[PDB]
Amino acid sequence: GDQRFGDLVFRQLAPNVWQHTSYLDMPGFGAVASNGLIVRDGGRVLVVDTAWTDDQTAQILNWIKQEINLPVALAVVTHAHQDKMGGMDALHAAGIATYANALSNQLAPQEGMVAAQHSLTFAANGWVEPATAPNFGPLKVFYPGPGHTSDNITVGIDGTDIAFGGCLIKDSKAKSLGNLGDADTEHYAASARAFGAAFPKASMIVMSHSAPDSRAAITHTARMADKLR
Ligand SMILES: [O-]
Ligand SMILES: [Zn+2]
Ligand SMILES: [Zn+2]
Repeated sequence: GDQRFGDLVFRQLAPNVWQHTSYLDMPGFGAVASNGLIVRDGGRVLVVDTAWTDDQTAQILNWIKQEINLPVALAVVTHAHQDKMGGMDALHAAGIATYANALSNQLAPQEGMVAAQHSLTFAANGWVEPATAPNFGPLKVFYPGPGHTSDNITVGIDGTDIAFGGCLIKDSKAKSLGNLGDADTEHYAASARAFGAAFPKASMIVMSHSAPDSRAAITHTARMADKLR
């Protein structure tokens, strides 16, 4: 069951995997939820995405201290929007090593974000170049192509049935793709399908702006994105 912890919500998804949820009251758009992940890998914790703010991200770290009580070895953030990178300073203040797509780090300042410390680069086929993601343990990072943004990346969790689509994927009941302000409308559908093809065994799809769903999230997202072309 959901655990309310201050203004955030935490939900266990699998034995070593939790979803974090934070909210930003965006005037004209309501209070928008954003989800990321927390993964225990043996004696350390790995984080996918910040919360919207530094204060909220510090609260994620407080929850981790309370409920897991192991060091956070690293965080990876999945593009240069506030829901994913807004809390970078809190991660740095805590001494956590941070990683993002090279392109996300390049875009960060202009998007009003602080860059991660380290840049991921990607092979032509989309898989992260392993030397740029040292000590990622079960996190398998994949660049599916431009979609929600040019820089969006995705993360599978080895040893689980879970893959994280970030803001690229919406659930199977969604009426729209959400914020397309920085989207690549021509390539979105193919990128959504490439995410699915990269993690073919994942039966639980986690995403930023919907609750976890089946792979119907991927097919429905791609089918909606077909209409953008
Ligand atoms: O976003
Ligand atoms: Zn975004
Ligand atoms: Zn988002």
